Amino acid sequence: EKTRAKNFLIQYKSYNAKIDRSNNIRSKIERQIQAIEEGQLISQTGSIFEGIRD
Amino acid sequence: ELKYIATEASPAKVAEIAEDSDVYVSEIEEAADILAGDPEIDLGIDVTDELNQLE
Repeated sequence: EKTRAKNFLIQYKSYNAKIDRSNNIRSKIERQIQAIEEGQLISQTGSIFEGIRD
Repeated sequence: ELKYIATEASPAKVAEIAEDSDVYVSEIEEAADILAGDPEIDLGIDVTDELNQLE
């Protein structure tokens, strides 16, 4: 039933793109958490240097 | 009593209510086939040859 066979193959690789869609969205958000971790400490560093100045 | 049966088995009304049913029947059944219209999308968006290697 090679028609149906390649159709299962069509539906088979139909998921793989969707898994990759997830993985890249995960990686993108992990990177954007880190920018709030690193960014948040930089912000406070700026305020004590303001305390030194005044 | 034959008069009272013939008032309400009137062939003027038998033929009306029989024609009305048939129109609604073809209305509903064709409204089931457009309810299965999506095969035209499935057969279109996926045409993937590459799996002949996978075969």
